[PDB]
Amino acid sequence: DVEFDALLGSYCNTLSLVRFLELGLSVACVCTKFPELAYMNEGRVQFEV
Amino acid sequence: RDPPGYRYAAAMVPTGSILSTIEVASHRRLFDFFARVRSDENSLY
Amino acid sequence: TKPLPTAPMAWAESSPRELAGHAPLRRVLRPPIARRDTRATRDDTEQAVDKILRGARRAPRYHLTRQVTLTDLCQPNAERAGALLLALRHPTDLPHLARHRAPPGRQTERLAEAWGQLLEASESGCARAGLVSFNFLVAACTAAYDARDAAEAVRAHITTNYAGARLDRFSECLRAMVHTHVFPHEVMRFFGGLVSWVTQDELASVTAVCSGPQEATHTGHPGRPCSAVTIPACAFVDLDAELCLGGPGAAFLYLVFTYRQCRDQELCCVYVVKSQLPPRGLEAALERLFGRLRITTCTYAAFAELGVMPDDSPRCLHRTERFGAVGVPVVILEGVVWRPGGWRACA
Amino acid sequence: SPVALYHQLKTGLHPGFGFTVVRQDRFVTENVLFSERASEAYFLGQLQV
Amino acid sequence: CFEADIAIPSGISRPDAAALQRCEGRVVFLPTIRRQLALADVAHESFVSGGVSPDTLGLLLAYRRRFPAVITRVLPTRIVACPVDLGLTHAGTVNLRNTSPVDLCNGDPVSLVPPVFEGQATDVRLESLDLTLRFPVPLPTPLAREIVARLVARGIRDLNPDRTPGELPDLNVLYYNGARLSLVADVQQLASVNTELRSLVLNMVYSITEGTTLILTLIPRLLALSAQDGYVNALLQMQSVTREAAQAPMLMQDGERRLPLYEALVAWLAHAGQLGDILALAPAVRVCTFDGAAVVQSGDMAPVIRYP
Amino acid sequence: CFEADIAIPSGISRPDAAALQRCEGRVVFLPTIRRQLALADVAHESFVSGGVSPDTLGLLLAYRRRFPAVITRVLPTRIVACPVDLGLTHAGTVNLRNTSPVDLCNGDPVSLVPPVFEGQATDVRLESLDLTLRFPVPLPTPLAREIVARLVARGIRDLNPDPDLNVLYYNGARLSLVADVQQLASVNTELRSLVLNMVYSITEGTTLILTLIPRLLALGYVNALLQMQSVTREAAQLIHPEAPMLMRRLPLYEALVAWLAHAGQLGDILALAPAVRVCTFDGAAVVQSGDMAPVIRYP
Amino acid sequence: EDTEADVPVTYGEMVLNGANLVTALVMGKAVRSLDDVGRHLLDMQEE
Amino acid sequence: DGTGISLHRQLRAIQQLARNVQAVLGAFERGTADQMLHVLLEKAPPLALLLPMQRYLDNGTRVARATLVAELKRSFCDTSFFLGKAGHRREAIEA
Repeated sequence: DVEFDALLGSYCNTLSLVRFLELGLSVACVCTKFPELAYMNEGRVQFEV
Repeated sequence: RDPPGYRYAAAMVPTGSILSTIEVASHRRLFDFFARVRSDENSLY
Repeated sequence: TKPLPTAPMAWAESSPRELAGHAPLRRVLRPPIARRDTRATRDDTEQAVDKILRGARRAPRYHLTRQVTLTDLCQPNAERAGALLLALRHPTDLPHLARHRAPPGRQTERLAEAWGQLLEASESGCARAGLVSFNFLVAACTAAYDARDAAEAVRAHITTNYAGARLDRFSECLRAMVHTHVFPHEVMRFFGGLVSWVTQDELASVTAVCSGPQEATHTGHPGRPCSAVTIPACAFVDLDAELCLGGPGAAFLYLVFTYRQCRDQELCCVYVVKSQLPPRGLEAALERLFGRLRITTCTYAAFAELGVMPDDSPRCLHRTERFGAVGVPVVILEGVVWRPGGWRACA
Repeated sequence: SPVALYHQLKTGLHPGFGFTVVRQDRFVTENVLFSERASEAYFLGQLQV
Repeated sequence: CFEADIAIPSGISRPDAAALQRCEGRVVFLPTIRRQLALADVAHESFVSGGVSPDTLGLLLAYRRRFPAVITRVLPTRIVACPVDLGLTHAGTVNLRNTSPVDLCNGDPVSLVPPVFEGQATDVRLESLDLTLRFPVPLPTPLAREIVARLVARGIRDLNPDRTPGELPDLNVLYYNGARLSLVADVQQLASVNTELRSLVLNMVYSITEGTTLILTLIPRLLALSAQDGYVNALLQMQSVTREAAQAPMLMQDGERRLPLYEALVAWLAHAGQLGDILALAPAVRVCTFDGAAVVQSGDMAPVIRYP
Repeated sequence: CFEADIAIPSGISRPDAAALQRCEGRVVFLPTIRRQLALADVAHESFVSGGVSPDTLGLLLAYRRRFPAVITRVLPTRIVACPVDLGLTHAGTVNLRNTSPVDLCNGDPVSLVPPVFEGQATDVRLESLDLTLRFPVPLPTPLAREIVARLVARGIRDLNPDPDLNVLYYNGARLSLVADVQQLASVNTELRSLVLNMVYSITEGTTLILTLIPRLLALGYVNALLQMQSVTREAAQLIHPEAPMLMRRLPLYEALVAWLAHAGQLGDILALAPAVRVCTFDGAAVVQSGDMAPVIRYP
Repeated sequence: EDTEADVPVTYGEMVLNGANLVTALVMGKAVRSLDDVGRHLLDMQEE
Repeated sequence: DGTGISLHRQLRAIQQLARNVQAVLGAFERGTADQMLHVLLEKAPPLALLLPMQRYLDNGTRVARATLVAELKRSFCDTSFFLGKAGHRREAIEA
């Protein structure tokens, strides 16, 4: 006699990577990469209407 | 907290435009510093 | 000069994750977020600056405490490379407290006279007197506690190196302290191992190990041109070695004060116990082995844990070291790690 | 007396006054957000580990 | 980290080796501080005193003696557990596997307990080599001290032995948050209950001093507060002997400068204050979670840091 | 060291930012060891439990439940505090600030609740962001325990009153307990709840043993050994308390359970286990009040 | 529904790389795009 | 070790690490969007309250506020959950 045991397959998947610029939210914001925030305590914007 | 004043003269070269037209007094509180200047004030010079 | 079995020595004769750490992290740029689509003197100066180089290229098994005291009590020179120094705190209470915590029928004036008398025997200004040595206690209580002349051999050591007056004055203080419910503990906590003294005149600056292993200190044959290193109990009179019956485990080192409360007239016993029991088991074995419970209050002993000797075997007993002319049963303890511990005696 | 009112209320008498009941009650809703085109400035700092 | 290796003897059936794989994070009591040790020194067969297995008050006295070690990793021929009583010096926080119906919270000191619940799973029989492993139940010291009190009193009241009828109070059942917890009531052994009673009686005596009588004066004053404050009302448990104890200076002041109040507190605080510790094993660890998870579910791994 | 960085809130007044700058070297209790924590989580307004600001007992509970971290560097828009409980023992020397008595070269400072001394003194309020910080006082363990017990006793006398505990002689000069005025009325009102748990746990302890000993040893070695060493001590105290007091195995045993727990809960609150030690070097060896002192993680 | 694909952009970026550092350190503060601002400022009072 | 196994385990090592990094670098991609919502929601009035507000903000006052609030109080009761309430009819939705 013989009785064996088998792996009939292996299945992985793939993470999706989402950019945030391919979205519709990135219109809601003006993004900019500011290298040292850790150095600036207070930032301000001004409005004259 | 004595808000740090508005820096006129940095606004002498604005970086953009405001597309709303509203009386901003209603929304007053959402700003750190705010003035209401009628015509001209001595403190802008 | 190279082996046959190579893999065992590359590790013996001598990281890459931190290298790989900066590699993904630091090498990567603008992450994250993504967008779609002068022979000798000169040599010496250069080396000191460089030493600041390597030591500033990098950066925990050692701690040094340093303090300045007088040589009245204590005394680093008489002592050696391995020694127990015990701190002494606040001479100001010349029994001021004696007023309180002293039960009635007690002439709480004993300490103020005993102690102030000690000062006359041996002012405040440039320095203060802290740092009692282990030695100086063994002699002060030598005639008090149980073994004499193995104990008195230590007393001969101190009179000839460190004064019999101070020993006698300090013994009168220990009697007066154990008398009035101000104990030698709640005074005299452990200080360290005595690395290097640096004394001047009546002054001493004592470096000593807050905690960590002893043998890894100044090392050498001896520390400076003195002799070797060891934590030698100094008494074949001290070094009560428990574990009469034992199995391999890390031996442990405690500090015990035994007292006499009119059984012997305020006896002071000071010694070290070496056995493998975790402090919650030492109180039990201290209840046994002791008949000193004489009420004749009930607070016979007070103990704190000095540390570990993470090897059972170095317990050498030597009545063989000279601290001057005098010779003392000296027990050598090979390897010790200092855990300061805390003082527990409730009963 | 508060002992008396146990006897009334359990045995079903009206103790001459009445209550108003208040309950804090929660739900699970579903929302629509709307946002104008440049509605925020979002400075981005450097990343640390 | 002075880890103590523990050698798995011979071969324990592939089913037995799979049982040890899931014992990481559990606790072991080793009867020494060693570097080389045998697997059988840890087993419950070693807890056996002369001829007899200790009861569940006997184990507490056995866990009193020896050293708790939390298993860190298990290798094919050794078990690595670092002896918390000593080698707790790690920069970050060895993992403790919560085995209990209970839940740790954050900051809870963790003292261990022999397995003691009505529904429990602490057998772990290993058939290849005769030995077993009972793993202690970690538990907050508030709860572990309530349990020991239950086991002590149950061994004691039974010992009177209560004269009064055969229906006694529960004492076998707790509550932690919700969740009724039913202790195991099984055997009580003379010697195990004696020492627990001996040290209980002994310490509650030393907590009584001359100044204590000055405090006993205040019982009528307490019950005055029983009733006019909502706290102090709660303080006095319904089954309060003190309440039944009221249902005085005596001059005798020895020169008036001792301060017996202060001295009475110190005396009581030492002996009576520290009873959880002497009756049971005191906490040596406390839950701490770096990730900011503020509890530990039952069965999870609790990041644990040195003594409270 | 494992620094944890507390985030200062939005714009604060310039006098408040200078209040924080002076808070470097002060002990903070941080609820969780998360690397990023808010300031409101640390502030004393986060000690509220039962809807009230905690008393000295409610504090001492919290001090035993959260993690003290000394403040190392205060930065605008961040506070960097390094928890005392984390890392190896005897390492991470971080500087403290001494408050009151000297803190000699050792002795394991305990951080005890502020009210024990000038009450509001050390409240350090920040009005701009509307929060407050009460920093515990770093006292040595022998003195911290002497004090906390010293005040409870005063409280007991005060509970019903018709030798001064207050004067304290520490080191060079007599220390002062009482700030007179109504501070005592403020001190005594916060120890009010700690005094009771102390009074209760005593009165409930004695009466529970005084009932148990005569209701035990009358039902072996128990009897003989008990009365043996208890001669004129337990039994004498039994006749004397039963003289000025009143006298049930079933309520006995169930009350012996509830007391035994409540007792050890007070021993935990109390005894102020040391957070740190002082081990100096190339240092003064005595840290004068208000001076930064070296300190290390385990006693 | 008016269309599926659209055309979005990429990230905006600001640094302290010029004379905008000399102000960051000495006076200890910065203004976004000094070079423009300052130039568009200076250039007005000579004309 | 000279082994085929130790290499292969090190392969698993390099490999699992690369999976973790790909994930956490994508978190700040996911999280920048999730955080963008919260800061929009935090500043966004409920519409039921915003419509009545707007028509009093441009006009030109204590009674005008009383007349305001009494009216927000009604419009919130009505028009919240509008798609659930009025969702069966077009022009109401489309408006």
